[PDB]
Order: sequence, then C-alpha cells, then structure tokens
Amino acid sequence: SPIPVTIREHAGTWYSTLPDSTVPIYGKTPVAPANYMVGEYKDFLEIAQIPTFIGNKVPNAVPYIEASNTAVKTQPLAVYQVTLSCSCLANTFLAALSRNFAQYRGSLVYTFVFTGTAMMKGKFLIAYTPPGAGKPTSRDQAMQATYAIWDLGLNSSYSFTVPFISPTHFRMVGTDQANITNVDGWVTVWQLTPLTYPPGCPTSAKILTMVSAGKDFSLKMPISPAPWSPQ
Amino acid sequence: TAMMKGKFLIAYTPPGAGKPTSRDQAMQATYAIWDLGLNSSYSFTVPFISPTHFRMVG
Amino acid sequence: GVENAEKGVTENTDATADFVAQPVYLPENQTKVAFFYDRSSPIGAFAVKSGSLESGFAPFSNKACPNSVILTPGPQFDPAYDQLRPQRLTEIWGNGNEETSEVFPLKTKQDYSFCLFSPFVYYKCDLEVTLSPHTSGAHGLLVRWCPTGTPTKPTTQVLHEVSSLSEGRTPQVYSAGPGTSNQISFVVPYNSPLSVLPAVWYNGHKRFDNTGDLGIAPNSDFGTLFFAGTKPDIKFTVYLRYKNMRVFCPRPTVFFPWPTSGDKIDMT
Amino acid sequence: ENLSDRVSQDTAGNTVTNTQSTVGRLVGYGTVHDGEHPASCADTASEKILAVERYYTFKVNDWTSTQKPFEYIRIPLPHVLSGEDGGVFGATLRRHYLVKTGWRVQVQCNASQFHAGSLLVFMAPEYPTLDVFAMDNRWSKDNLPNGTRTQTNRKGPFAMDHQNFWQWTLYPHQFLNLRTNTTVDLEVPYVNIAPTSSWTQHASWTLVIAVVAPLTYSTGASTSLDITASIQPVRPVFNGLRHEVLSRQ
Amino acid sequence: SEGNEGVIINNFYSNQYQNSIDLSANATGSDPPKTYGQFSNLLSGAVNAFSNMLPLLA
Amino acid sequence: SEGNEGVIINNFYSNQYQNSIDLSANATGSDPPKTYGQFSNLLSGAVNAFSNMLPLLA
Repeated sequence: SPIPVTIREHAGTWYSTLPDSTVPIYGKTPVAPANYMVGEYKDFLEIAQIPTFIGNKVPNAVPYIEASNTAVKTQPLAVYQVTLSCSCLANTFLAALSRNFAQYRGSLVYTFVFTGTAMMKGKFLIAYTPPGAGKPTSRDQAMQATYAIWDLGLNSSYSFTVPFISPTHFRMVGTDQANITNVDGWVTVWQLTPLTYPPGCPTSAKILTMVSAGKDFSLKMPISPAPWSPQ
Repeated sequence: TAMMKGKFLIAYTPPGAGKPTSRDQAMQATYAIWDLGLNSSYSFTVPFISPTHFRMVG
Repeated sequence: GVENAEKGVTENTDATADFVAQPVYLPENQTKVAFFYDRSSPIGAFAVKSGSLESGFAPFSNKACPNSVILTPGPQFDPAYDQLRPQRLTEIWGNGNEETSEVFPLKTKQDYSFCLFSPFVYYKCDLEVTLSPHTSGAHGLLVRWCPTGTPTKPTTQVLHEVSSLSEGRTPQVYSAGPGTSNQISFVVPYNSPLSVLPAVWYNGHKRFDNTGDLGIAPNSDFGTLFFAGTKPDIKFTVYLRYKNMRVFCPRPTVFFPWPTSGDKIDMT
Repeated sequence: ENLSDRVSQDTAGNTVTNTQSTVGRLVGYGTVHDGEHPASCADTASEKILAVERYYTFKVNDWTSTQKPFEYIRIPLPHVLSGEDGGVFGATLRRHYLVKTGWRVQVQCNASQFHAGSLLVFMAPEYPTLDVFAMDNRWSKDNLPNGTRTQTNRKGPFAMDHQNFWQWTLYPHQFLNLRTNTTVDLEVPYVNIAPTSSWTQHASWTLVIAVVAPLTYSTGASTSLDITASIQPVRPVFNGLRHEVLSRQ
Repeated sequence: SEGNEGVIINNFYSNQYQNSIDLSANATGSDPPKTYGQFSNLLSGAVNAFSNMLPLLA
Repeated sequence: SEGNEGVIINNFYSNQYQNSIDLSANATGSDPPKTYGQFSNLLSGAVNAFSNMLPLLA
C-alpha cells in the first residue's frame, strides 16, 4: 500500500522560474482591506502607450529639437534610429520597459509638440526609411520613403507612426555589440519650408519630442538587461 | 488691446474683520478669477449677506 | 495625425491613421504584471555564525554576509554595521566608498532588478523565499521568520543547548540531513498593517515628532529572517519571488546613462 | 484672443475660477475623490463643510528666460494649505488627527502670441519633497535624476528619492504651452498606503511645476511671467478630533 | 491575469493556506457577530416577580 | 504524428507551459483589442453645452 515511485534524474534541482508554488507556512492570515485603492494597472502595455521624452543632443540631452528659419534639404533636424536601443530613447518608459523583454512587434509613435510662438508658421517633412540602402542624406531621398508633412497652425502637436516593416514577425529588442547601418531604419525630421515670422518674434522655436507604443505594439519573453549604474 | 492677456481676482468681503489688506486675505472671502480672452467683460455679483432682511440705503 | 498633447492625453494609433497600412496585432501574455514579477531574483549572500545551532543568537556578518535579512526588495544593510542588526536604507552602497573604489558588486542587500524596474508607487503581493547554500555537501540551516512589526531580538536563549532562534511558536524552519537537497523554500503571507506598500519612496516620517527622515514607511516589509546552522563557512543566496503582484499608480523608473559613445547600446 | 468651448468656469463655495483658453480637466487615474468615510475609523467623520470645499489661490513663482529644462517647483499637499492661507480648511485640519481628501487644481500663467515656451504641470503621489513639506522657494534641478545619496556613498548607484524626469509624463499632467493655453486643470482622487492619512507626518501628494521648453521672446515683450495656482480640497473627510496641532509651522 | 503557475493539479494546500485572505472593509462599519462562542458566566435572579411578596415596602 | 512520449497521466504542467504556443498570423493583419486593461487618465470638460451661456461671443 505505500506507492512505488521512480525518482527522476533531475531530483533536487531548483528552477528560478518554475511554473509552480511552494510550501505555505503561515496560513489563514487575513489581510488589511485595500479596497479604497485606485490607479491599478495590470499589463505594462496599458501604460507603454503614454509618451515620454526623447533625449536630443546626447549626452547633454534636452527634450526637444530646434526649428530654424532655414530649410537646408541637406540637413535633418533630427535622425533617430528605429531601435529600442537608440541612445536617443534610453530614458523613455518605452525603452525602459522594452529592455526587460527579448522581442517586440508593432507600431512606434513619435510625437512632436510645437512650442514656438503663435505667430510662427512652418512645415516639416517627417520620414521613416526602411533599411537596405542606408540612411537618406537629403530630404529629397527621405521623401522617397514613408513620410508625412506637418503644417503648423492651431493644433500644437503631430503624432507620426512608424509602420512595422519587417521580414520577421518580431524584431529583437536590444543590440548585442552595436547594429551598424542596420537597426531597422531611420526616422528623419526635415524642414520643408522655413519657420517664418513677423517682426517682434523670435526666429527659432523648440519642438518637444516624445515616443510611445502604438495600439499594435507587443513585447515578449521577459529577461533582464545587462545591469547598470545610473552614475 | 486684443494682444494683451491677464487675470484679475475680484472679491467681496463681508464686514466683521475689517477690509482685507492683500489679495491673500481677499481670497479668503467670496471671489471670482476673471481671465482675459475673447469675451470683453465680466459681471461680478455681490451676494446679499446680512443679518437683517433689509439694509439701510443711506 | 494632428494632435494636441497639452491635454495630458494623446490618442493612440497604428500605421493605419496616416498611411495605407494594416494593424499587426498578435497576442501575448508575458507583459502582465503578475507574470512579470512571478519569478525569483536574488537579494544577496548571507551567513550563519559558528555554533549558532546551540546558543544565543547575535547579529553578525561574515563578509558583509550577515545573519538575518529583512524581507523587502529595497536596500538594506549598510556595510558600516555589518555587525549590527541590519536596517532598511534609502540608498544603495557601492562596493567601495572612495573614487578609486568600484560600484559593483554592491555591498547593501536588495533586489537590484526590482529597484532598476518598478514603475509603480504602491504594490501588494505574497513573498516566496528560496535559501540556496553555496555547497553541494551536507548543510544544516535553522530559520526563524518573524512577521513585520513583531519581536525581532531573538537574543535570549531560553532552553539549555537549544538555539535561541528555535524558541516559541514563531515560525521556524529547519533542514539538515545527509539526504536533503540542501535548499529551503516557503511562502509567507502579507503582514504589513499597511493596505498597500510604498515601492520606491514614502514621503513621510516615522513619528509625529517629524524627526525628519523621510523615505520609508514603517512596517512596510514582509518581516525578518534569522539564520543559525552548521556550516559557518558556507554562504547561501536568498531569493525573493512576488506571488500575485498588484501595482498602483505608474511612476518613472531608474535613469539610464547617455551613451557618450554611439546611437545605441547593447549589454554590460 | 481665447475662445468658445475653451471658455470655462468652476464654482467651489464662494469661489469660482474662469479661463478663456482651457484644454479640459485631466482627471488622474480616471476617478474622483468620493468623500466616503475611512473604514478604519470608528468615529463619525466631520464632512461636507462648505467653508472648506473651495479654491485657495496664491502665487507660485516667476517664470523667466533663465529657467532651464526640468527645473521645478514642488507644492506639498495638504501641507501648503495647513496654515493661515488654508482658511477653515487649515483650521479644521489642525484639530484632526486624520484627513482623507482628493485635490482639484488650476495653475495659471499668461504671456502673449509673441512669447514661446512651455511648462509641464503634474501631480504625483509620494513625490519626494522637502523634509518640512514646504513649497519650494526657487526653481531647482536638485537631486535629479538619481536621488540624494550620502556624502561618503561615493560609489552608490542611486537613492530611493530618485526621479528620472525624462518620464515625468507618467504622472497625471497637462502642458502649459504659451501658444496654446493659459491655464491647466487637474484633479486627483485619494490614494495612500492606508484608508485615511495622518497628514501631520506625510505629504502624500505633490503638485509639481517644471520648465520643459524655456521662455523665449523678443524685446518689448513681457519679460517675467508670474505663475499662480488655485487649489481646492475635494470632499475632505476629517476624523480624530483633538486639541490644536499648534505649531502650525 | 495570473502569474507563472501552470500546474493541472488542484493545489494540494487550500487557498486560505496557500494565499493571504483578501478582505474588504465597508465604509460604514460592520457589526461584530453577537457571540464569539458559547462560553459564558450567567447572572441569575437579576430582577423580581415572585416571593413572599407584597408584605415588602412601597 | 507524435514523438516518443507514452505516459497515461495527463501532463502535470498545462500545455501553455509545457509547450511553446503556436500562433497563426493572418495576411491582412489583426486589430488590437480596444483596451489593454482598465487603467486610464481621463479628460473631462473637453467640449461644451451648458454654462452662463450665450452672453459668450459669436
């Protein structure tokens, strides 16, 4: 009547991620009601959608880019690599969230908030260039890829979504080494028309830059990034 | 000018403790914040707060 | 898509809003909070004092490898009183304390991973603990677990020849035999008198005297663990696992240094 | 000038705020303080005092050309309103052990169509304030982003009062962008480690004002922009009546 | 959702033991049960009605 | 077919744990669910209709 068992070779091992529970030692303990509580979330995707600041001019990072009164088709206002590893994104919640997973999929959202004067006017060309032929070198080449024209007026910001264009269903989150001329392409910001203004107004303005996940965005396989010290 | 902007604090202070001497004291009584913008005027009503049903005119 | 971020809320899109595209959603469940923290991570190495199995307990540390541990993911220890009962701290101490020193490995005890990534103000959960002796030979370990806010000075030996850890009706765990697997595992309930626990910081004092020292809310841990054992030379790792985690109010995470290098990072 | 579905008023007792350029009220966590009694108290609460549920308006500071990005000013609650400027709110607060309340804020700042710049206004639970819970005095970039560590803690990675401002928008917030608005309106519910608060030693919520795009303008434009705020306790509920705190300071 | 547990078998320890017990407090309080068990000392003869009565003072 | 497994007992770990999860993608894409949970900040008073209105400019 005692039951016969066969002991597996792995007898005694401890698995840090075992899909199971252990021995309870202090049962029947009621907790302190926490039912008045608010603000709970349950999925990181629930908040990955909130835009945080992209760092410009690293390592002297500022949360914005500057538009000028000159449109050089040869000069991007910004060039971001589309990699959740860009030093550019290093401190966005998107990047901080993403660094705990192995792969991502879906839309990335670059939000621009114009902060100049109400009296200023201007147009920007924001483009996404998939990899393969290198980064575009003039607005004329960028304009050949996915892009949008942002006109300044009553409405303050512009939300640009870079479409997930990829051979694989998912893309690796982080880079092992550095990713070349690769990565997954580039977001470049250009002036189409120069910032124009009347007399009595500054001749340049700051554009706030943020990033977030699109409704499309997914992350999978939780891991740990290489440990670091903020200092 | 249409180009100007600004905000005013208009307050009504019932008697008893003297007149307020700073916006900080006025702000303790009945008041309204008037924001300048498209609409030109602001109509502030001082509520009848009194122990008697009527008040003497003069 | 034109938008107005000043409202404090921004409409979410997919490539579909501005271009000729299609949504590309695919389901996954590894981003749920509970799933994410429901895995073990280490908080440090500990030690047992010689002959603690049969005498009065006393705070002590081996190489900044102490005797007792507070069950909390936050920093604790303070290498300067490696011989005093440990305490919760409001900062992490580097490996050395002068220029020429090093940050890793850290001296204090904490769940560095939790610290590095906890985008919430408050949380609630049950704690699963794993004790792992750094030896594959026999190892005897006596553990005393005290709920938060209860007596934590297991100093008086009441029974002749019996560890003072091994006294009372307070939960005690003991593994020691030639056929054990040496490790110990168990899960403790949530005992803070608090409804929910501060995950990073608590902006208030300990007394109404405002004898000003903000940071930690009192009795906001899972209790203290005291160790006694037979291999005073083997150290053991302690790991925490958050069972049924719940978090409230998103907040920022730890700063990541600007690559004064490339336009991307890596690993290490 | 300012328009239409942007013209808005908020009446609090004998208090009313008006703006002619709003962008809406951001309600954090999507809920409001219900004014319900704390289930941890046997005593009946004093609630619904009209004299207390109104807007307290005072000045924060001056915004200038000099502020740099991410410099801020903190306003700890309920503490800022616990004094003389807190009216009957303060007076009641100082005689009760515990208070449970939500907050409804409006921060104000005008410029002109020829000025450029933007502020970030957010409200955060358990934000690290001054020891003594007072409003910051001057703009600072103090202890950002790694927190405050001990002198000697030479190699410590960071302290628990860290604040990575690159992510400050995770907090309930709104931007005060000069080309767009003149006011910002926020509301937060009650959140804490316990069903009610011993406010005396805990400033559970902080109103934060930070520069994100520095002030710019040409000559002859207004040069310093004042920043003021209107704060209202949302359905505060008091319990544990005793003598006065007193040193209220 | 749930965490990282994917065992088919019914938990061997019951829940009140495997987990903490989430309770909820209602705002307006709750009445203790009337009795905590049946232990009690009893007071008898507390009152009246019946004896060698009404010879007894008014 | 199947491999080399011939145990009578039901797998103790459930499948989503014992195996990887085969998913299939449709050519034309799929719509994310509408909501990832119930966490949210809310914007109120966004619009109009109702106030001390139509004294208000045209």
